[PDB]
Amino acid sequence: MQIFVKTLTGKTITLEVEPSDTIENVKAKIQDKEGIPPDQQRLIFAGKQLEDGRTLSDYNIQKESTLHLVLRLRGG
Amino acid sequence: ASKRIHKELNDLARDPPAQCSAGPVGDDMFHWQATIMGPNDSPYQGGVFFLTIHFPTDYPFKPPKVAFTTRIYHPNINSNGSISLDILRSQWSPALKISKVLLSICSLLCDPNPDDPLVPEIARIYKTDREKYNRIAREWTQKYAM
Amino acid sequence: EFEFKQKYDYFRKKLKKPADIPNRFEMKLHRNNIFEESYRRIMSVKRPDVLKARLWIEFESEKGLDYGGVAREWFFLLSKEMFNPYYGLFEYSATDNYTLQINPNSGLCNEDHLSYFTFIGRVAGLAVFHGKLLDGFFIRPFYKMMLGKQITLNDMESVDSEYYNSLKWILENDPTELDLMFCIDEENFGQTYQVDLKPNGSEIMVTNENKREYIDLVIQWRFVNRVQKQMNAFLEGFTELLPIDLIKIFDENELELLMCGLGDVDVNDWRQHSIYKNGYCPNHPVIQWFWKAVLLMDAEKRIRLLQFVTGTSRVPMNGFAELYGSNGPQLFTIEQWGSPEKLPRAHTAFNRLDLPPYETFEDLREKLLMAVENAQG
Repeated sequence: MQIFVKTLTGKTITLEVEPSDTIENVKAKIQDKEGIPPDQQRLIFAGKQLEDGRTLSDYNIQKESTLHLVLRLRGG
Repeated sequence: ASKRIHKELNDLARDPPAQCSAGPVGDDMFHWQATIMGPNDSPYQGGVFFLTIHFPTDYPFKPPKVAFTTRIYHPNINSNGSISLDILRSQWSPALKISKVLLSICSLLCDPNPDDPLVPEIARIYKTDREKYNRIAREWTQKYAM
Repeated sequence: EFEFKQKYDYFRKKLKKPADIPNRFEMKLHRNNIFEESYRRIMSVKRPDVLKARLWIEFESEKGLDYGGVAREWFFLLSKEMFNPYYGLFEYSATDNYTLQINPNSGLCNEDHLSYFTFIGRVAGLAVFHGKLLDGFFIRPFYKMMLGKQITLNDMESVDSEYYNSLKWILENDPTELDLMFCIDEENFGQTYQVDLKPNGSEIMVTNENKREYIDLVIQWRFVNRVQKQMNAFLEGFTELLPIDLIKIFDENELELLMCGLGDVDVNDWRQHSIYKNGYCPNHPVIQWFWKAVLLMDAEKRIRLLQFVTGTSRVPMNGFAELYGSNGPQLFTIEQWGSPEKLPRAHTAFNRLDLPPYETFEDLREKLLMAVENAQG
């Protein structure tokens, strides 16, 4: 199963994952291809924030589905 | 804004948000002052904290400016009493009500947010040296809250 | 970017220079009273065609033999005057946005504001015509108004994010619980009076059957109703140098770049007015790298960097010393926070940047250039 993670700049993150991976692990993988830590990540999919407590099956994130890399930087 | 504020005001004396009480002081209806009692069994126990709810003429399309008056040692509230709380800025909705913004603040009090800090020094001391933090916060409450 | 180039030159040439006009335009005035002097001069010309002449300016004060470089300066100097918030023809949209917009209450500041606007237009166009830039930037609606475009709820997002989102909510939900009424609130002399968006609006409620017509009256009011005369007087003059249609080929963004330029942030005035808290200071290793990182960016990365941190991509007319927080004067700040692994954070309300103690300049640069690019969400 292969997917694309698009950054707000353009550059895209193609990756390898099992349909049962907890979103939280898609971040652990993105944390080694970009160095961007997990707590500062937000993967939006078709206008929906894909939680960490779910998987790639819970949102039907199939082969080739593009999520997004919107950096949660602004502080609070 | 007028009827909005007024009505939102009567609603306070309808279901007084537990642990706090905000209300307009003076006759100005755009300048209120609220109190928040340090949540229990939290280092801010015992003390009381004053705040300033200033409604801009753009309320409710623009969030109200809420700030701490009483000094407090917390990771998301600085020495000006500025509060880094998302509903006050980014996640504000014209539907949100003060009674909700107050409790939301009481929450931030007992269960701080060390990962989206406003005062780094404290955040760290709260993450690494937690017991230190409680010591201090407890001391500050004894100085400015009582 | 690569395209804008085509459209620009194609645009430049489509413009034509009359024949029966001097080789240059005779302009000589004092720097310390440049506004009403340029005003009395341009606005007195009979044939508005002669201004298409070559720009020849001299100051009876700083007499230096350039007379061709003065052109660049005159524009830069007339702008700080025409677009000065405290003059009254234009004002800042927010206390922290620094983008100009027609002051609806301008007529009450200059008892003949219209003539002045016509002038600022007369000049504005004159700059586009001679490939020069004006200093300052206007809220999108200004540009749309030139382009003969409609102003919509959409256009408010750039001006006041939060106000846009709240209106949009009204648009997508039932607003009977908000207890709204057809009339916004105002201030002056600390006085707080109510104003109707339409007849007796003060009484009338915002239901789920009129909230459409409501949001309209609001946008209508915020950017149109009260400044149509001026914005019009402005175009009258702008079109005495250029065919207003010759310009419709560009879009709001291009039109802005066309006459107000890109506006690169002056890096030196900036470093010079920044404050460092929690460990950092002027010479600290990390702070020194930050600035070298800044130094290497191009015009875009900087403005991007500024926006990411202050919330606006613009800079106050009087420099970086006049920056504003959502609470008043607030100098660009840089605080130290986090492990070398984390990306830099920003608080747009206090124009503060939480920069982690990187170990290597390149390490810092890769993380900053990252937060900047892949940011604003």
